[PDB]
Amino acid sequence: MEALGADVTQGLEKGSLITCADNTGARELKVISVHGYSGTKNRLPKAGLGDKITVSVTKGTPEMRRQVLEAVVVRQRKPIRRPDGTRVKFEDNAAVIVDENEDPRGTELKGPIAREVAQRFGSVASAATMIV
Amino acid sequence: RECDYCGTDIEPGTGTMFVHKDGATTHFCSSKCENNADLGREARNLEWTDTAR
Amino acid sequence: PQPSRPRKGSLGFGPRKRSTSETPRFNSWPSDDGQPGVQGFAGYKAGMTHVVLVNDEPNSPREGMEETVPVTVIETPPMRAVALRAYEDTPYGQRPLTEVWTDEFHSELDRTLDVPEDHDPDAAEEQIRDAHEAGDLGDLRLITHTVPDAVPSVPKKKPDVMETRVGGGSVSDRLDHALDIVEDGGEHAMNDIFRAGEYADVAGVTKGKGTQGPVKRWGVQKRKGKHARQGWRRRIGNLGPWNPSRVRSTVPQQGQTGYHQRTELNKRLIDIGEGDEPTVDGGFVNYGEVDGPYTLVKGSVPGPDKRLVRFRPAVRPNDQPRLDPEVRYVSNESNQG
RNA sequence: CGACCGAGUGGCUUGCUACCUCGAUGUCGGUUCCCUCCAUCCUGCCCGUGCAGAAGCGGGCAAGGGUGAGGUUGUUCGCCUAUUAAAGGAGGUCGUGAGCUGGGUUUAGACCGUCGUGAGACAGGUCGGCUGCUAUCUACUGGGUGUGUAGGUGUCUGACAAGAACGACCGUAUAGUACGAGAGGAACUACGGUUGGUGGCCACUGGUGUACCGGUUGUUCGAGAGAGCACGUGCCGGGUAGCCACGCCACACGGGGUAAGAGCUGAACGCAUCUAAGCUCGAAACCCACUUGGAAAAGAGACACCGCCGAGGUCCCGCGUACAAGACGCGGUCGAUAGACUCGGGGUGUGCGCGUCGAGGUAACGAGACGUUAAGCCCACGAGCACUAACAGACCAA
RNA sequence: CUUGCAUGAAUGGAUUAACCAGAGCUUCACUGUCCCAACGUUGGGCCCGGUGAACUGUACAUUCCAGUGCGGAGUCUGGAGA
RNA sequence: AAUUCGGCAAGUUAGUCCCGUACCUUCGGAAGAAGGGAUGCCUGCUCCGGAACGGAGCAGGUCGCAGUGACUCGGAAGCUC
Ligand SMILES: [Cl-]
Ligand SMILES: [Cl-]
Ligand SMILES: [K+]
Ligand SMILES: [Mg+2]
Ligand SMILES: [Mg+2]
Ligand SMILES: [Mg+2]
Ligand SMILES: [Mg+2]
Ligand SMILES: [Mg+2]
Ligand SMILES: [Mg+2]
Ligand SMILES: [Mg+2]
Ligand SMILES: [Mg+2]
Ligand SMILES: [Mg+2]
Ligand SMILES: [Mg+2]
Ligand SMILES: [Mg+2]
Ligand SMILES: [Mg+2]
Ligand SMILES: [Mg+2]
Ligand SMILES: [Mg+2]
Ligand SMILES: [Mg+2]
Ligand SMILES: [Mg+2]
Ligand SMILES: [Mg+2]
Ligand SMILES: [Mg+2]
Ligand SMILES: [Mg+2]
Ligand SMILES: [Mg+2]
Ligand SMILES: [Mg+2]
Ligand SMILES: [Mg+2]
Ligand SMILES: [Mg+2]
Ligand SMILES: [Mg+2]
Ligand code: NA
Ligand code: NA
Ligand code: NA
Ligand code: NA
Ligand code: NA
Ligand code: NA
Ligand code: NA
Ligand code: NA
Ligand code: NA
Ligand code: NA
Ligand code: NA
Ligand code: NA
Ligand code: NA
Ligand code: NA
Ligand code: NA
Ligand code: NA
Repeated sequence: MEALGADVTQGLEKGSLITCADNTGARELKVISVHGYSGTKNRLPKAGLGDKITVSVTKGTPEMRRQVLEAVVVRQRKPIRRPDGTRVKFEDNAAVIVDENEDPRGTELKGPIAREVAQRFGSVASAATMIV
Repeated sequence: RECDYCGTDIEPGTGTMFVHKDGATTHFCSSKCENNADLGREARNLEWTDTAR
Repeated sequence: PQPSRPRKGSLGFGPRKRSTSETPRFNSWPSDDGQPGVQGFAGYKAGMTHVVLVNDEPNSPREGMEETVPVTVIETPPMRAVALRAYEDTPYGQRPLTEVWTDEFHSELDRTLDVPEDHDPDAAEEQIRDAHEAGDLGDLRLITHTVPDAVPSVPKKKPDVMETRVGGGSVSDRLDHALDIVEDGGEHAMNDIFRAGEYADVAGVTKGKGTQGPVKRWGVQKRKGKHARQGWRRRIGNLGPWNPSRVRSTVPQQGQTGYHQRTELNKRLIDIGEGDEPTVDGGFVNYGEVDGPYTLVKGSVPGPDKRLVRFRPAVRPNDQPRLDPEVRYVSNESNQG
């Protein structure tokens, strides 16, 4: 993929429960896999900011629940490093549901976003309320 | 830059930037300031703080 | 079905034993390209800080922008090429033929060497040119030593001797070039060899850590779960199969870790200068105050503070040189905090 | 794609045999850690196609590297999910219990079903049910003391030895191009990043930090002040140095020779023919390149200087860039090696005492608030500084 | 649901509130069980003075790679290394 | 909880007072179900009682990140055999 323009310490694992920052109808999401990743023996597969993950819907509307969909990580508690040395961290862990073409499934995003996510998913960013 | 807590100057190539739920932003100079804030304390009430001084 | 997995550690840096010479010894030299010249210099590790630079990389989407980069500070005072040694080509490899010395020696060179009181700088030189005429001349290298006395932060006054190769134009021309550097008094500086912005190979003897176990030494796992509570916490499962009925040297065991020689490639030189611009408030921890001939190396360097580190022009650079990077800020903040 | 029939190779399954062990070679499955095989799953390079392209299908060379995470089940096996370049198989006493685990098989207790007159049985199920030992030898990982080469100091050489020190992926430009009715849809090359592996480092972020400073509960020292105990910090808050990873730095290209394969010249055989002689190319594979070890390489090495009555060394003393003993490195008054003192640079968070305020209370009394006071206390770092201690001095040696 | 290889009525059948260091499964909370390990504390370990056993011992013994042999060899055979 | 046969080991919760409390049930119980709030010190007081160096409350003031401040001190709910 295109370079993020920042270093990321993955703060999420396979099985992690995170926040779905949108209005698709899904509230809580569970990470199942990370696109393009292949780890090593005994290592629990990891995900972080700017990564595209496969997810299952834990909470939300009856229809959205149990559905296996794709998503993009937008915010994470573990710190990341900007090119100027400064560290940046968020209040929670969140991702936005997305389709085959990387276009947000919902109509609106809930909460802030990392400027770095724009360099990868412009159509997701071009729906952002706040880009920090 | 200047620490949004103690007020001293943040040495370049140093510090952290916490992003709040609403999208607000707080640049910290050191862990000490981060931790005092987490206790619910306010820089103006601490004598060692430039803000307070 | 037992998943596949790469082995613990590398078999290429052994045997993992204590280094014989604390002073590193390069086993490779650059190619003879441009003009003649010495292919290496040395200094003493001081400590680290950070700097702000303008993006030099023409292929970066950020070129021209600010960028924070970590730097290891190294004091690089002038050294002295005290002699010119020549090698001859024989059916058994290269062998030392003869050496050419001087009269001007440092006041404390006698703390290590038995300084020459009677020498013949001509007979030796003659022998070298005769051999060159014969087409048996191998290569040309200068015997160099540092001046620890110049660096106050370093306790030792007793110099560090090392043989550095000289390469360049024609054998004849660099033979002459060498002779000149020596005759003077051998005095030379980092400027004469390196320019800010080039890539160098830094060698050194790492920080010793005495005896250590397999987990640390080889990077093997700790016992997991229930196994970690039985009587074994940091010991590998087995020393090998039933047959072969012997312990193979490839299995991870305990021993000496650190204090080995390593040669780290493609280290970029950020700035060669003098004075006290890079010194830290309160002094570098466990080292002291820097004020004089120094060198700013990108990233880390093998070894602890005070240890002798050697420079050599990168023998296998991955990129092209981008000279004199624009430095906008050198942190002087205290390293205590 | 491929029946029938025919000829084989392996030694993973199963069966047969009864050679070895019954004065015992500890079970299955798993785990950890090391080496290997090729009948190749991916990755390199090739050939054919019912090969337009793109995606395939089949075949050749090839064992460098890789081949991962999970849900049921003790399971091996196998079924299932989401990822992936791919998530290949097999050997090492079905590798591995003087390494671990103990869920299954297969002790003694008990239940159910079937069988039995009954004790009891079952190649049926089920709950419970123990893991001994101070390493003599050999083997390897690391550390020393001697002898050989036959005075010492410093610098090297390189027979050999180890390496995966690197493997792989995504993206951009090429290009919505070549190809194609259209749908769809590449490549050489150049760039940016990710992942797995590897070596080192701590400016930055993070952890620790029973150094340190502060708050506060219970109790004892009459109160106050200042302190002890409460597991080897009572608890709570912050945390320097160092050590660390979750942090940061570095890890080719290119040559040489080949395999499969593509060809040149070319004969036996006037022609043809990549081959028989000769030659041009051509694999992640081989050799070099690069990193690490390496004068005990018995052909036991080379050079320069000092010295053979004196060069150099051990002991001693102050210390660590070093360290389990030993070893290693540095300084020793021709001195800044350690300590004291003073600065500087740091950690806490405003000392005791006094003064004012203080809800109230006749008063006594009074939790607490402001000031004095970036105060008080503290430091595993640096500088200054010979004040103190590196003194006296012993021995070996051509 | 059920055709029960081979359930069934005091060889007791069905069933059940309360009780349980009894067998199986699920959720919230929690966490170094794990990802993936780090630093620290106390007692040992290591060096020194004193005290001072036992297990085991046909012999020889610096081994490695193959082979052979009663088909699972430090000792036989050929090499290699030392 | 991704660990493992299995959450084994460790951890979590915790004292007291007020509010409040499901299915089922042999009507006893289930039940501390669950869930929610409070908690120190200083000042002056009210009520019960003969009184306590007994107990229950009120008003105002006031410090800390934290008032069962250490210690002491349950993790909870459901299904089946
Ligand atoms: Cl996955
Ligand atoms: Cl284990
Ligand atoms: K037997
Ligand atoms: Mg596993
Ligand atoms: Mg045990
Ligand atoms: Mg620091
Ligand atoms: Mg800082
Ligand atoms: Mg045995
Ligand atoms: Mg083959
Ligand atoms: Mg192999
Ligand atoms: Mg076995
Ligand atoms: Mg195996
Ligand atoms: Mg064994
Ligand atoms: Mg055993
Ligand atoms: Mg044992
Ligand atoms: Mg069992
Ligand atoms: Mg069982
Ligand atoms: Mg059982
Ligand atoms: Mg002899
Ligand atoms: Mg104590
Ligand atoms: Mg009856
Ligand atoms: Mg599980
Ligand atoms: Mg598992
Ligand atoms: Mg338990
Ligand atoms: Mg009364
Ligand atoms: Mg408590
Ligand atoms: Mg059952
Ligand atoms: Na034990
Ligand atoms: Na134990
Ligand atoms: Na065994
Ligand atoms: Na056969
Ligand atoms: Na026997
Ligand atoms: Na086993
Ligand atoms: Na291979
Ligand atoms: Na399985
Ligand atoms: Na066996
Ligand atoms: Na076993
Ligand atoms: Na056992
Ligand atoms: Na080649
Ligand atoms: Na020798
Ligand atoms: Na019956
Ligand atoms: Na009982
Ligand atoms: Na722990």
